[PDB]
Amino acid sequence: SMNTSLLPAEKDPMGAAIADFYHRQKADRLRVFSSQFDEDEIPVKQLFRKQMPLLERTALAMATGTILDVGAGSGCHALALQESGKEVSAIDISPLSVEVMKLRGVKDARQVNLFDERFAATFDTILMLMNGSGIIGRLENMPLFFRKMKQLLRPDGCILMDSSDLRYLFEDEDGSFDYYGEIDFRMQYKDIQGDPFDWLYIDFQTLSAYAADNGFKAEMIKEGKHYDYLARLTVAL
Ligand SMILES: Nc1ncnc2c1ncn2[C@@H]1O[C@H](CSCC[C@H](N)C(=O)O)[C@@H](O)[C@H]1O
Repeated sequence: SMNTSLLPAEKDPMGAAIADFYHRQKADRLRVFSSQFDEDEIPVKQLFRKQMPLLERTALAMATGTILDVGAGSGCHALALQESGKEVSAIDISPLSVEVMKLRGVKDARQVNLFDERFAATFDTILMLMNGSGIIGRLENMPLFFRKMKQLLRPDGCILMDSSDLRYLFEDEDGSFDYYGEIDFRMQYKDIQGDPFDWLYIDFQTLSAYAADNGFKAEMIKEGKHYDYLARLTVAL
C-alpha cells in the first residue's frame, strides 16, 4: 500500500549517496530532477551536518521529552539530540539511510513509513525538518497526516515543522502569478534511479488553514531570510 511503502535499496539514490560517504568519505553527486525545475544536485557532505541552519537549530533546542525524528536521513538531527541526552526515535523509508544511522550510533533507527497503519508509538515532540512538509506530498493528504499525528502525539505534545512559501518562483517579473507548492522530484546517484515522488512545500497561511480544518492549531515560531519558516502544530484545545 501507499501508506506502508518502503524504498528498495536498488532504487534508493539518497541512501546510496549517504552510504558511499559514510563508508568511503567520498561520493559522486546526488542528482535531482523535477517536472517544474531544471536538473540540480543535493550536496552530500551537507546531509552529514553536525553547522545546521537556523530553523533546524531552533527546533532541536525546543525539542523535549520523547522525540520522533521523521525522515531522519543520515541521522544528523538524531545524533545531535542524543548528545544533548535527549530521547529520540528516528524513522526513514530508505534502507541504506537506516543502515548508516545505525552504524553512526543512532540508538533507535527504524525503516518504517510514517503513514504505516502498523507504526504505533507516542511522542512529546515530532520533528519534521528540512522542508518537513515534504513527506505529506500533496494538500489532499492533509487529513491523513493529521489523523496520524493524533495517533502519535502525547497530551501537550507538539510537531515542529519547517517549510517555505515558493510563490516567488512562480511569478513573472511584475509579480503576476494545483497548489504551487505541490512539486515533484526524482533522484539519481551513479546508476541508482529513484522513483518520482511528490514533495510538498507549504506557506504558513495555507498550513494554518489545513491545521484548523483538522483540529490542529499552527503557530509561527521563527522566520528565515529566504521565505522559510518554522511552525509549531498542536492538537486544538
Ligand atoms: N513517508 C515517509 N516516512 C519516513 N521517511 C520518509 C518518508 N518519505 C520520505 N522519507 C524520508 O525523508 C527524508 C527527506 S530528506 C531530509 C533528510 C533529513 N531530515 C535531513 O535533514 O537531512 C529522506 O531520507 C526520505 O527517505
